[PDB]
Amino acid sequence: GFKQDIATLRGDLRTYAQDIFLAFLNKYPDEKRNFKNYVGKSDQELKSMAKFGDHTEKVFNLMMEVADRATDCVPLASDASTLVQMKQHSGLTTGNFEKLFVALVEYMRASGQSFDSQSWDRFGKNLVSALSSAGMK
Ligand code: HEM
Ligand SMILES: Cc1ccc(O)c(C)c1
Repeated sequence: GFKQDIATLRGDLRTYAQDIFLAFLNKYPDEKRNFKNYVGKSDQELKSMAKFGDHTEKVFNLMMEVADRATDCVPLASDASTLVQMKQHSGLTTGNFEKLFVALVEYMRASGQSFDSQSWDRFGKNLVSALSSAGMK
């Protein structure tokens, strides 16, 4: 289920983080309006860029902690308020998060592994709700 998937992802986190973020950017190319230094790069070139690997790993490190602190795929209000208040998220709306979790769920469905994709769909929907409640536009 969801808890085992956190452990699976954590066991190879930099590859999963990079591959899921690339699935997001490739499905939603307009989302590079928030990632201007990733324009004009293939996936293998992005994986060679220090902040791409570093920042994406740090994003997924925190995402896995928010998932681990959740109950039944519902994140803590304190985690939602952290993600709204972060200065690096000043430009963002809940639709940015919705698209990330659509891509993450599609990535899990396409894998041969027994990911609990429905739980990740719920977690994304519940994180978007918590972000909206905590004041993200
Ligand atoms: C649960 C989901 C998310 C988590 C846990 C998260 C967490 C983080 C963390 C930890 C950082 C700091 C990275 C660093 O400085 O090394 C960061 C920066 C950032 N996040 Fe988020 N984030 C999430 C979702 C999103 C989404 C959906 C977007 C936009 C589509 C986004 C856009 C950014 C941007 C633009 C930065 C700063 C630019 C950069 O670090 O390259 N984040 N995020
Ligand atoms: C959602 C997301 C994924 C990776 C990454 O580097 C940043 C900054 C955000």
